[PDB]
Amino acid sequence: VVLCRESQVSILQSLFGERHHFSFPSIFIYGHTASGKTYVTQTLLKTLELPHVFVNCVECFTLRLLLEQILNKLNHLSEITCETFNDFVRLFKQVTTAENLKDQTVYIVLDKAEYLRDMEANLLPGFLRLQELADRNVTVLFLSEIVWEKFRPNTGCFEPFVLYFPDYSIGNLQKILSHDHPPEYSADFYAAYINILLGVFYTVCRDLKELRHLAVLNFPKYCEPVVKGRDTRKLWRNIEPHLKKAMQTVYLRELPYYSKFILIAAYLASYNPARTDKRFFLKHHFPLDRLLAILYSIVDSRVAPTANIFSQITSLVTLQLLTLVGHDDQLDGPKYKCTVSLDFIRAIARTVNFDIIKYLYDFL
Amino acid sequence: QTLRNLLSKVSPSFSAELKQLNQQYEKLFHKWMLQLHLGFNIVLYGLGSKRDLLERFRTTMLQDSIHVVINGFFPGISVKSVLNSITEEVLDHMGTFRSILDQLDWIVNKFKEDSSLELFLLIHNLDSQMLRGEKSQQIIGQLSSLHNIYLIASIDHLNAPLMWDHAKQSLFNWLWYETTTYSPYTEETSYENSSSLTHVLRSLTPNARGIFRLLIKYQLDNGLSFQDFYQQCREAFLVNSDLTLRAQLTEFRDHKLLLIPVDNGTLTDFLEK
Amino acid sequence: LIIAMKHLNDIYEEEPFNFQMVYNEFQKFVQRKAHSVYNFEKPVVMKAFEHLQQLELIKPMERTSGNSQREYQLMKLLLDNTQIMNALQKYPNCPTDVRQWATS
Amino acid sequence: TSSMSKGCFVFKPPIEDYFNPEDSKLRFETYQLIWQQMKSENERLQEELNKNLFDNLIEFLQKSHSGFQEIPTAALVLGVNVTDHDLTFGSLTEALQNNVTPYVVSLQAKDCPDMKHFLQKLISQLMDCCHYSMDSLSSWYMTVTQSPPVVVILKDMESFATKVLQDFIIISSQHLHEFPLILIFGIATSPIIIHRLLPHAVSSLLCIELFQSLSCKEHLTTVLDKLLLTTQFPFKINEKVLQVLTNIFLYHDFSVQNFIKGLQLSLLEHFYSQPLSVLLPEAKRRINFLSNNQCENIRRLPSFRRYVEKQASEKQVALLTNERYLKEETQLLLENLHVYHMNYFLVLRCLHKFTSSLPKYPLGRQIRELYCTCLEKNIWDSEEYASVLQLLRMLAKDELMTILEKCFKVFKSYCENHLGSTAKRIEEFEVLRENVVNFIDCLVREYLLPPETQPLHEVVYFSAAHALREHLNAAPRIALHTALNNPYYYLKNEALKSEEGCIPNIAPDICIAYKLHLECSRLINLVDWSEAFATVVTAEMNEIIHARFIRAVSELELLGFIKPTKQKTDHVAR
Ligand SMILES: Nc1ncnc2c1ncn2[C@@H]1O[C@H](COP(=O)(O)OP(=O)(O)OP(O)(O)=S)[C@@H](O)[C@H]1O
Ligand SMILES: [Mg+2]
Repeated sequence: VVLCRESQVSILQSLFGERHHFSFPSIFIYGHTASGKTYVTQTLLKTLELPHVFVNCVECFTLRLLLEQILNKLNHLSEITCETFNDFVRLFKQVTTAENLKDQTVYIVLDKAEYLRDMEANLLPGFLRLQELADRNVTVLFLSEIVWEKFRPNTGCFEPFVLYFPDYSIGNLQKILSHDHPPEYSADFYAAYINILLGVFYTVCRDLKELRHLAVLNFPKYCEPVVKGRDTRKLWRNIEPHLKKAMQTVYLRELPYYSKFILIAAYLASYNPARTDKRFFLKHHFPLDRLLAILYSIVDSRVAPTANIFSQITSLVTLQLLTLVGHDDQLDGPKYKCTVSLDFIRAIARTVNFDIIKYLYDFL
Repeated sequence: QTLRNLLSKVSPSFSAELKQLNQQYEKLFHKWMLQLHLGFNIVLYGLGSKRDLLERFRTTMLQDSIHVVINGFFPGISVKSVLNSITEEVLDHMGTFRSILDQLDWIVNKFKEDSSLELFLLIHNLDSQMLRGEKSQQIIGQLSSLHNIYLIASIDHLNAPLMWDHAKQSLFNWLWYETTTYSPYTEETSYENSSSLTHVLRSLTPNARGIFRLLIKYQLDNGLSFQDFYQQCREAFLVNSDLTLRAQLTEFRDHKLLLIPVDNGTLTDFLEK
Repeated sequence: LIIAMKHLNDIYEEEPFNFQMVYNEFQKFVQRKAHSVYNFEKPVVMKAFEHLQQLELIKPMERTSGNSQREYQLMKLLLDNTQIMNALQKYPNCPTDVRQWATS
Repeated sequence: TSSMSKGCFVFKPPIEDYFNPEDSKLRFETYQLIWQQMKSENERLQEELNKNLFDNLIEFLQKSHSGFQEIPTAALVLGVNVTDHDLTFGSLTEALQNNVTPYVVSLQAKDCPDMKHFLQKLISQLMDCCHYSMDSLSSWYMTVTQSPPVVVILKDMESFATKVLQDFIIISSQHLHEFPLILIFGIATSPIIIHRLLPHAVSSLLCIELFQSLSCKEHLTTVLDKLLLTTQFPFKINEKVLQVLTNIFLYHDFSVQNFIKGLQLSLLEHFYSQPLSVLLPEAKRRINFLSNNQCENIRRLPSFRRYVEKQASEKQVALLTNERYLKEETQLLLENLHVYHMNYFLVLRCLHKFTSSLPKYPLGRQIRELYCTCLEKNIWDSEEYASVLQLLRMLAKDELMTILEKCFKVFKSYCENHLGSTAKRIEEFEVLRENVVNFIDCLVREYLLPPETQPLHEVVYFSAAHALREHLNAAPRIALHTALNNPYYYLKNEALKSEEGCIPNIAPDICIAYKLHLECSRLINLVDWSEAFATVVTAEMNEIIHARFIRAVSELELLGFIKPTKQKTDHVAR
């Protein structure tokens, strides 16, 4: 069922008219992430009982897969293998002549169409004007998150009818969340739950799926106090800290000794300009050699250049903590970059008993 | 650099100590064979050309078993060539392979199925420019992970330890030996590529020789613009039409001869010669 | 975030930007106000920026990956000031503080 | 034939004999047997130490699949111990295919750079677990089912490109009804990295849950306790090797396989070096079959000669002349050494049990630190021993009796041969605390003695630590610099003994060339360098000198000290 979705359904039903009637060649529907584009159109197609083929662009990452899946599903509605778009057109013309497919409109629903512009140059224009080429009462629908402005080819093509799905509001979200109430408690209880949850999280999280997931996760802790023995104040006081702890994470859901010194030296080399290096290390007044010199200066003990330190360097490179810049074949002048957050390096320096802030030129 | 061919007449110095050094090195062969045969791979590092010691070890101890020698210092060697050689002789297979990884899979499966096959590897100068690829060393380590393959390698480059990672270190299972032989790197520097002008200009027409001489003279004086060069060539009567001058310029270009990419000192020496 | 981006585009005339500057000036805005309820950490703002980039209102320059993270990446805005003002006028429940910050 | 243009050359034509002999054969057999036992025990411990997580994984998978009868996903933190993973992963699949599902497919990141290859490898391994696209996989699952789930293991996601990950997740989300799917993640770094790889639009489709694995330090302590501080193995190690292995482990890799390899190399070298290492009942019977040359070798031992010096002149003559008496006396000494090992291990374990509850841990927390500090010198001769005793003298009675209960558990477990009266007194119990402390101190003085103080220890100990250092931790740069600077150490030619840093003209061409290069600027002019080299070698001829200079320059360029530059003609950087 659909809630707070009555204008778009009525518009689509008026557009379709009767089965023997014709319609637009191309309709482009765009909206936000949680607008329910997939739900509404699929429920409408199931209700009207129309011959429709549902296709995911991501699943059909190759042209042959797309055409073969379309043809196979259409045949099942009524093995076939095709390779070129012209062959697909010819086979579609051959297959559409069924009695069940004689005086009825054929619908090809495509979702996640954002990748279609990266598949082939002429595939999208061909799909746009399918009804002219086939001349067989065919309609093609588009679902996407990007506006039509960026789907326009350079040469220009047959403009589809553009449609927008309205964004949700507080009342609509509350109604949708309160529809699927658990049967073991009163509807007003779940309504109050949804109300407090929205009052806490609506500022950031407007995603229906995410908010519903959060409600499902946190309901068991909501229902504990009454089990333990309609007390709004009692429930709110018992439940507030848990809600704050949950809001701490909305969207989120021990190195070796010398490795720490290597990491801190790499951070210093990356974020400190070379001109000041001696100013921080020379007792009197990035390339690999600079790193080695800085490491030798920092460590109070004399470290021998054993191969194990080079193995540590390569292991750190593999662990995606240090990024290699130069060519892989050039292993005599290699370049490196450090990608560690500053809080992490401060924590590791604290565990090492080292004060990195005293050496950071930018902070000084 | 042709003089190099005549430079081999210099006698060595202090050869007695080198003789005792080689005699001392010769005694480790049995221990090296024992360590290989138990599943360890050995790297030789040290100053001096160690090719002679490896050849002595081969001709002394490896004349009774299957063994493959790859002298990686040759700049034309690639890992695919080694794989093709192994497939064509060790397994006597001629069928081509769709990819390197498929060839590795076939070799691994064949050696795992046939436990009666033992192979020895003798690699010279593992630090070669063509063997420094990460996939190259990964392939070699995957090959050496088998218990039916024995690996002796040599290091002559300073930054060698950066080649091996922790996983690669585990796969290779290295043991090290210091063997400094002080031998000159004659053969290993021979194949490496670190006169032509005179030979080219000998059989060219004298007008082209004079034009090239004038171009060299102007270049040594201080690139020429086309108009000034054409006017000067007119003044010497070596050119009758700009089409002919452009034809001579294209002839010079075809031999990779406006700036001349030739050193000034070489031009000065060539002018008087 | 969009208002902060507009302020950056106004102060630095037609120059790119990254995540750190936007985060720093958003922190400045929330710290100048005494005790407003906008205490958010880095990861949530990072996710919001990722979503904004996903909607293709912001596009990278000279695309590359690995060498440069999502942070420290040169971003540009694909909107006009009058468009932002007109859209903000029709916003249902825009708070007073953010409106005045936008005007400032 | 080994010098042609083609670089590919190929040629076609008992284990114990390479070790040479009867003593060699026995040594090799003992080596193989001991290595077998050691690695078997290592595998036993490896399997044993993961049940508390394997059961959790099994129950989580059962709970997740119960709903099928949102993609379930388990996050497993495994640390930086890159060498361990594979072994653990082995046992991992040996659980799943044994308990819940016979479909386990582990995948690498190296072999899947593109999604096409990813799906190809996945379906290829699914084929023998019993164009390519998801419909084919669904059809295969339907055929094989006509309901076990499918298990996929991602080992190193750090090397995985993101795009294939998001594509696979978004594709698999829409076909969960068609066939179940569960992901297992292997993360070496902190779990936070998962937030930096998947955009939230993809992350929202996964129900991730977090597990954590065993720490490496506890693994090392358990291995050390089970394999060295026990009485089941006759081999023992001196302090130097223990310190060097501990340094390598704690400073380099936190890996246990490197330690095992070092131990195996130590055992191999020990059996290669000492002929007398042929030597509980096995040695008892082998003593009877001793040879005269081995008798003389025993007579030559330093500990043996000190012990002979200890005894009287008549006993000295009897030992130096008779053979059977020597055999019997060595047998008795070996039994005494065995008893010393037994009571040393028991006393050290009890002492660590006492020390474990001491605040601030004056002598360490784990077995290894106390063991090595006892091996270094006598503990009782150090003031730190007095500090430890006076800190022990401040314990509260309840914690004291808890410590005594733990010690009593140790006694009842494996203190079986000596001093049950100790446990009896512990049952009986400031004056009493002082008596207990003094008795413990007396035990420490009596039983904690270095093994080097006893004769015939060299049979079961190894001491060539520097060779182990040079064979495991190579220093190519140090060795190369030593060869370049002072070749006297390699040649013993008095002509090279002048100073340190001065210029021995008599030295070979490469050495003098390198030394001249060292003192010059950061950019080396080739003509000036050649002139200097000619001047040095001076103290037909010109061409020969130029030849030597060119050869030395080419050699140094090959070794990597030389990188040419085109900014200035004939110049090189370091
Ligand atoms: N108007 C609505 N009425 C009732 N349920 C809705 C409505 N909109 C969304 N839902 C529910 O929310 C769920 C998730 O919404 P989706 O259908 O995934 O949104 P979407 O617009 O299709 O975005 P995409 O394309 O899947 S990323 C649906 O499966 C429905 O159960
Ligand atoms: Mg959808």
